[PDB]
Amino acid sequence: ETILEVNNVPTNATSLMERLRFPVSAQAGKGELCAVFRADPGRSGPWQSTLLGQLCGYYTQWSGSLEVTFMFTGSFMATGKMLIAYTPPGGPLPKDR
Amino acid sequence: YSDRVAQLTIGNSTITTQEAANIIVGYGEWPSYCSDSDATAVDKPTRPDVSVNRFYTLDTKLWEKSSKGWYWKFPDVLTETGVFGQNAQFHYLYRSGFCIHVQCNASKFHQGALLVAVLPEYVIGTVAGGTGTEDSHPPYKQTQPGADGFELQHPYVLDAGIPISQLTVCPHQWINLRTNNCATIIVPYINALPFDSALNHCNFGLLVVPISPLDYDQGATPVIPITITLAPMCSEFAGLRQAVTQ
Amino acid sequence: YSDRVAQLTIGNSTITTQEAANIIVGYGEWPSYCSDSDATAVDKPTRPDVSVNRFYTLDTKLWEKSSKGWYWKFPDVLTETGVFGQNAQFHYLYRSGFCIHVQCNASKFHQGALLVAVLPEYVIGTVAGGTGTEDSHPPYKQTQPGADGFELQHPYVLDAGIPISQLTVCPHQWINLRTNNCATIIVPYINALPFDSALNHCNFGLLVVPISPLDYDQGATPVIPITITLAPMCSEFAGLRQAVTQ
Amino acid sequence: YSDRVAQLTIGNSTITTQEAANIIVGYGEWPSYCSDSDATAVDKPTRPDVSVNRFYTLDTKLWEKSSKGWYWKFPDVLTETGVFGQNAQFHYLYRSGFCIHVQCNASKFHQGALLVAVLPEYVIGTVAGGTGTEDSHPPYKQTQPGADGFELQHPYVLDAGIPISQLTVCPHQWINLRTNNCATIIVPYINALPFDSALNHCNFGLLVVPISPLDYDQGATPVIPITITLAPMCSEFAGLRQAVTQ
Amino acid sequence: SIWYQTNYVVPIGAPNTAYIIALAAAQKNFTMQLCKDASDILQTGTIQ
Amino acid sequence: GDRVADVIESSIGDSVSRALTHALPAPTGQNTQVSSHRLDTGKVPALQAAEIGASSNASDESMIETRCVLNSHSTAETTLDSFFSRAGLVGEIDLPLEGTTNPNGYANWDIDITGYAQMRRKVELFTYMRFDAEFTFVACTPTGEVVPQLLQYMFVPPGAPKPDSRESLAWQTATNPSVFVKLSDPPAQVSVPFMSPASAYQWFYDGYPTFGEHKQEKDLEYGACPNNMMGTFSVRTVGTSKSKYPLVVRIYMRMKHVRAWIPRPMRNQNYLFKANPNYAGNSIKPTGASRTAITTL
Amino acid sequence: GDRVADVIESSIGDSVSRALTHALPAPTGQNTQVSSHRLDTGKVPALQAAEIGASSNASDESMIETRCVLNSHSTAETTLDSFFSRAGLVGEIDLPLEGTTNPNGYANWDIDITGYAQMRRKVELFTYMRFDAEFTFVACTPTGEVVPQLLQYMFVPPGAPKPDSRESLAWQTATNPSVFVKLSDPPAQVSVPFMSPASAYQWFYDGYPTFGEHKQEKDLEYGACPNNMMGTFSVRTVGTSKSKYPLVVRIYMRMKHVRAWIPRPMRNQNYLFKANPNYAGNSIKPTGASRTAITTL
Amino acid sequence: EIGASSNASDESMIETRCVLNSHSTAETTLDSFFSRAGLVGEIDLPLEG
Ligand SMILES: CCCCCCCCCCCCC/C=C/[C@H](O)[C@H](N)CO
Ligand SMILES: CCCCCCCCCCCCC/C=C/[C@H](O)[C@H](N)CO
Repeated sequence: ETILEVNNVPTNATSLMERLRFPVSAQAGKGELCAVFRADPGRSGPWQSTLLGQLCGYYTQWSGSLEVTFMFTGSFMATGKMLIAYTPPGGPLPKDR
Repeated sequence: YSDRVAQLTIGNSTITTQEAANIIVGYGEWPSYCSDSDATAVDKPTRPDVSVNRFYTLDTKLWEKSSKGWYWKFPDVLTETGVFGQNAQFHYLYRSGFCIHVQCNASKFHQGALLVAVLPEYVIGTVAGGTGTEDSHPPYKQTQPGADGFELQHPYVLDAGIPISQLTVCPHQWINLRTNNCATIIVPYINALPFDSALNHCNFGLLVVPISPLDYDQGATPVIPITITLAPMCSEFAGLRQAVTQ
Repeated sequence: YSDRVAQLTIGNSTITTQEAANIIVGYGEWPSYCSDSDATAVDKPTRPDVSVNRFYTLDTKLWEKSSKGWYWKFPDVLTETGVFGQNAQFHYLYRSGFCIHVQCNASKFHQGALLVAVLPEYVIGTVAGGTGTEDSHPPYKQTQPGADGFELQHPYVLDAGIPISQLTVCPHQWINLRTNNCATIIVPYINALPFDSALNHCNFGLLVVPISPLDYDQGATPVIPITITLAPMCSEFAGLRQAVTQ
Repeated sequence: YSDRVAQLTIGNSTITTQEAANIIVGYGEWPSYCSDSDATAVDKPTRPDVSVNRFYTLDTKLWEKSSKGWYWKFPDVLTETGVFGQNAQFHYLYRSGFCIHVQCNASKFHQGALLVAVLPEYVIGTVAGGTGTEDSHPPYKQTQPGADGFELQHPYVLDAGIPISQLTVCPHQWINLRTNNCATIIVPYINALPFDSALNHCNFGLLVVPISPLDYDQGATPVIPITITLAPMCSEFAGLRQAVTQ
Repeated sequence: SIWYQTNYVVPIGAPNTAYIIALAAAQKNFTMQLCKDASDILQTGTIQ
Repeated sequence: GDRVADVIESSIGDSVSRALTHALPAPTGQNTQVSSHRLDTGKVPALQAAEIGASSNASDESMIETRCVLNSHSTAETTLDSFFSRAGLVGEIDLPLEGTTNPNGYANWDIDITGYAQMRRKVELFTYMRFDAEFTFVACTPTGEVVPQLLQYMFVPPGAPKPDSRESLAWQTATNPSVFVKLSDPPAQVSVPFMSPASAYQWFYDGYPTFGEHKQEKDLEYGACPNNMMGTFSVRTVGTSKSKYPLVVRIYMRMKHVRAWIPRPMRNQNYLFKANPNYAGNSIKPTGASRTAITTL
Repeated sequence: GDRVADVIESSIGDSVSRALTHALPAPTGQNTQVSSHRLDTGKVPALQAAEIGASSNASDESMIETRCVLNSHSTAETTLDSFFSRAGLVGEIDLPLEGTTNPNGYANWDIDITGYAQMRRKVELFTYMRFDAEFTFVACTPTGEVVPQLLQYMFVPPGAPKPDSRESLAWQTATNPSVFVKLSDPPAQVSVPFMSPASAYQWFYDGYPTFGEHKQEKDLEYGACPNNMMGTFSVRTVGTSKSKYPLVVRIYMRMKHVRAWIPRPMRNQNYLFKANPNYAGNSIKPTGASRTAITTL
Repeated sequence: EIGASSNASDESMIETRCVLNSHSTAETTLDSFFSRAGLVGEIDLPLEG
């Protein structure tokens, strides 16, 4: 496993280390969207930070299941439940949860 | 091995939890398909399995410091949702049990306790004109609220003359904020018939209601949501026709 | 026992016929479910069986004395029809064969012969600006007509440079008014993949086209309709998601 | 038995911990003495055992809310410390693996995650004059910082063109403040040679770098220190001479 | 996609905002089949 | 291979309901074994989590040093048969000489067990019930006097012709059951089988009986399951000239061979209507009595 | 019983494709048995119904008195391998000194078998084909002259960096196959495996490759299956200064280990575009020659 | 935090079918990944420069 750069912000080449993590906060609502990205490993660009992504870059064809592990780095006092959905090919970005 | 850490995988859905109570098996009886001796319809039913037998997230209420509690009527909650509801519309007969996973989490400095309960044949009554001299009946939006659910008129009386003071008879599970953060109820198909309409009749009702009020100091989180999740088990449909709704 | 009298019962559907030709088994190969050695997706597919595996009556064209012939593209014909199309929308992967029962009957004083044919991967071309100097492409309503189907631009050329003069290669069956009054074609899942989108890709195309023109004297019936009926066999769906269409 | 409670006793040193992750064995391979078939030097090496094989506390950085992360180069960290470094100076050849125990603890109302990593042959590059048109090289104090270690110029690039985005390849262990309070890495002697200079060559580099920033409210503790501890395992020295340094 | 099932809930003295780290790899039924060049070449224009 | 494995193993169509618990015999109340003191770490019966949804498993032997008790208290009185084999009032039919009510010595009563709270609440404890019945018919005058009259009770199952007259043609009773009693005779008594199309009667139908749109018109049919609507009940004079006496008929129901299924909380509010759980909204009462303070008796 | 019967018997998940017909060996053409006269009622081979959809089963032995013929004519010439193992023209790459076409000694050719009717129509007889390939590259000047030049052919699979210059950095070929030939040397020849993600190449994709709406814009992508789009083909000069000679490269494809599947009618109209079955609408031609009358030759 | 990759298999995250995977892993070996001739040097011998 290697870091999946889901946060993409080149601004300003100094805050580059922010690219390695999600912002998650106390939403004062219901089921707000947190983040979203493509599952395509060889495609640009979040998978391009992973070792799998670059090694995939040396191969035109791949096959098999993939695993994306999410680690929460809040305080121990912080709790929360979140849904994480994989939508197979076809269908657009899920407008709501 | 532990009792509070659980995982529920059905179809392509998966629910994890680390702060739970043990799973309740309804009436000490696991959901099952209909035998050839209980059934009466001669049609060969469809048992779509994975496509319809999976978790559905249908609502999320905000537990405020002064809330009366809500309810949902099954299986009217899914009738417009997913490929389960599609089968429930094109067909006349339906049969399934559910795996309800009510969930609500807060800090360790929050307090309060919910009461998750599955009350079969939850018939709803009306305030009889305030005085008792009016045989009024509830609208469709009250007996079959569906997705968003309905807020109780009065919680003490369960809007039916029956007391919530003894609701823990039928399969229940508390969500006490200082111990658990989710409840899980597995019910079988509870009916006197092997199959039913699924549109007209509602097998049971989920009653999510707080008894000990939510409370918290001037902390950094006042928005505490309760989320309802359910999953049909051993689903059967028979009597195929055109698509019919409410 | 007889050859021309047949009955086709699938699910809760039933087709009878007394004046038919023998049933064609496509490529001498009965439709089957996908093995665990051909498949590649790890998902446990839904095999809804009866609910989706049944006859569908989707269109009825009027065979006039001067008609060029029509076609339909499978399985785009059912995508909005029944509980089959529902599964085909909520899912990414689909697999099925069909049982097409084209039907058209007249008197004994009528004459004419239809040509029912199942042409796999029936890609459609355009008249290149009449002169040949335009790389135009067919609209969505021509490549995926769906329910009502599409009338041929030119029937000789099959709107693809290929000749109808040799269409009887792929599984076919004539409807000659003086002998039979219906055709029946059973095809298996014909594809290089174990599963496909069912919305984007069309496994084959049904080509109903007259070669010997319909003719009749000044009798008491000039309205002779051709009716298309089909039934999915061994249907499988995988890759569940939200409802998606054309 | 438990997974997070651990104790590490080597020689006359002992480290206790109650909130840890499991121990990482480097490349799934326990440190070992050099065989008579891998070795090439004919000298009979000294294996001082207890005196040098023990925990050393060499540095303690202050993890501020905006820090780029630090690194150390092994085994240049001990060269002036203890009776290990004495053997490493009087000798030409050296061989050992290490038991690194990075440690950092805060409250339950703190948050943040460190990334402990052991990157073999961690060669350091320079900003090429800002523009790229200067073949400058790092000073001795940057490639061989020793005791106090060195702060990264840029953390994204690992000061070598390589990305930290995929540093978790080589043996690593996270220090996430809400779960663990210490990391432990056991590496064997990682080199293409059975022995090396220990002064000139550095087998690997310890990279302690935060990815999720330290954060805390206006509590009663803003000084959160990271402390580095290491212990040579199976230490061997050969080629005795006079005392030589950097 | 990532949704909030309920909420990110915090007591009085802890941060209202936290961060999540995503790690990615392949399962064990994973294979690769055809060798291409790297999608991006890292050189402009001559080395040394 | 052949066939596919995910069909071979698949538990689709599993018929028998997997039992998490079996029933044990309990003729007597549970006996009490002797207990002694216990001062240990780890063994802790008293501590429990109500969140789970289960009742306290803590036995009295582990909460207090107990003696031996050979309990032989019978549990027979607390069975569904011996709890429901009690004849209760379920109907009162009036046949006055002249009034607002039925004045022609023919009354029709669509059979509704409810409408009498005591028999109702006892029955409303369960949601589904299946039983045979024993009906008793007590006839007299509004003063309780016994008079020489001849009644005819007739059971009119759903779809059968309802009497529209005191001398209707339906009183020929060529098929549907009817009883001919004098008021001089003791109360007529009849045994009745379980005749619902369903496996059990329902005291609660959480739904509508019809399809289509449910506007404010057809909203009163909510909660109407025809499976426990067993038809109408009719009384005659008998004809042909009008009676000479005011009459009252009281119907009593006794249940036997009872089998209730799923339990229900017990009504704490005044019943107001038949087959309808409505209640007075401004007059909401507590389930029991109340006191002045929680620290006083 | 347990479990339900309609699951036990149910043929859901039947894996093997039920074969209606098996293949028999035919090394030689079918021999002919002797025949005699036959004057019978009921046995009638000649009469058949084409409506059925089957070909005439009537054998020549039952239509005419036949002799014995030991047929030993081989059927080997008529096999997919011996029919497709014929190298045909599939590409012509031009590298002129100065023209409208590629003028820098670097051409890119997205690999498309079609664009040359003879090799196309032969291949278009089947819908699905699976095969290994043998590519040959013939290089010369537009006059056919052989000159002392050094080319570099490079195979650029889908996703690999395409050359944008005669001296592009992609010509390092650290992974993707490339060949270095002189024009002095005989034609370069390479064997190529079947590398589609599908079980076979498709000459016909009756659909769209993308989802969403298919307006008149993305309508040209109809019939585009990326499974038989195997990337691009690139040629070098080689650098760094521009060449001295005009060059032409012709690509020839030979198929081996061929396995076609479902048969297709055979093109009778002029091909007009690559990967697109369009045709001239006003110039629709008959599939063959025509005569003046059906009663004359 | 442990430092290990996810041991969670797809069979325990979703109801899965049977798949007899025969995809070869030969293409992904050090020999078949490095047996590719690449440019490593360019030597120039101009007439005058
Ligand atoms: C000779 C006359 C015999 C009459 C036989 C009547 C037997 C009827 C059995 C009782 C059926 C259940 C009673 C109905 C239930 C409740 O009253 C309401 N329907 C509640 O919705
Ligand atoms: C060293 C260079 C070797 C080049 C290798 C190329 C091999 C490609 C195999 C042929 C693939 C099928 C050809 C494509 C089909 C048709 O041209 C169109 N796609 C029709 O839509």
